[PDB]
Amino acid sequence: EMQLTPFLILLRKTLEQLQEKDTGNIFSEPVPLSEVPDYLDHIKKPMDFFTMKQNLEAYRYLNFDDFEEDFNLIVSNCLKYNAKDTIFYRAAVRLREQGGAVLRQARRQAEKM
Ligand SMILES: CCc1nnc2cc(C)c3ccc(OC)cc3n12
Repeated sequence: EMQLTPFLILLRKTLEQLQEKDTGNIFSEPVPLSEVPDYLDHIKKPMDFFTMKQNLEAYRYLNFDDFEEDFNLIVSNCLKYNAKDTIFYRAAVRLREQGGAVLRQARRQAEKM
């Protein structure tokens, strides 16, 4: 029950804030299927920040949950595919942790709309 333009402005800002937490840029683009030939074997829906940006601008995120769901996919896919003693796994835990406050604050603002 809100206006489209301010909401998308809020999602854009939120997405940039989330991306800022990924300092190694390991989640910026789709996992390279050419480099990881077995990836799709147990990852049913790959996700990444570039794809999220495309979805946002394609008006595919019209509520906060659908945005947050794809962010959570970035994290959960990474935890699933990689062993716990890897940099990738711990980077996903860190993103989940730091992304948490970013999402909570952004949703607060959305609920004012
Ligand atoms: C989030 C990126 C990712 N998640 N799991 C893996 C596993 C692998 C193997 C992987 C390899 C290269 C790479 O460049 C971004 C990302 C990779 N990766």
